[PDB]
Amino acid sequence: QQIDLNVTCRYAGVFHVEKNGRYSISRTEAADLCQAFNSTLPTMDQMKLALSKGFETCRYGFIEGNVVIPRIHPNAICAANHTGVYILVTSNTSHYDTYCFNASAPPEEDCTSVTDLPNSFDGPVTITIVNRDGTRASKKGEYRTHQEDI
Ligand SMILES: CCN1CCc2c(N)cccc2C1
Repeated sequence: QQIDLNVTCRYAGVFHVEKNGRYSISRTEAADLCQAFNSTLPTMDQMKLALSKGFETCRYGFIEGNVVIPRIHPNAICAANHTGVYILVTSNTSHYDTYCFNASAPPEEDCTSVTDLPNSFDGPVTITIVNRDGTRASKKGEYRTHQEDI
């Protein structure tokens, strides 16, 4: 009963979250997960400002409307040498990572550690926030509000 949530630096309030280091989040769960961080799924605009603040990943994730990978440096194995916000057009499958957006975040680069999931509710799961620099916060809770995701 244990979930790792892997989080990135927030850029203009937009961060990256992987569940258990693999693509295993539905669109419904993307909403619930972000809402546990007191966040909403980003709009394209919020993501485009996130990107200009110096944000990139090598992983597909949900935003408001699409599944995307933000890209600064052209790389062959990430979104296929594309730069800017790369939109996934064709895919058989539903589960990816997610992006979230906290409006309370600093306006640019925020590479401080995330030490809480301030709005998770009561549950039996161990939920471990896992940071890029390795630091951890664990709490017993739940965030999934749709049974089809549990
Ligand atoms: C699998 C690549 N991801 C990269 C993202 C990430 C983060 N953000 C935090 C901890 C581990 C990881 C690993």
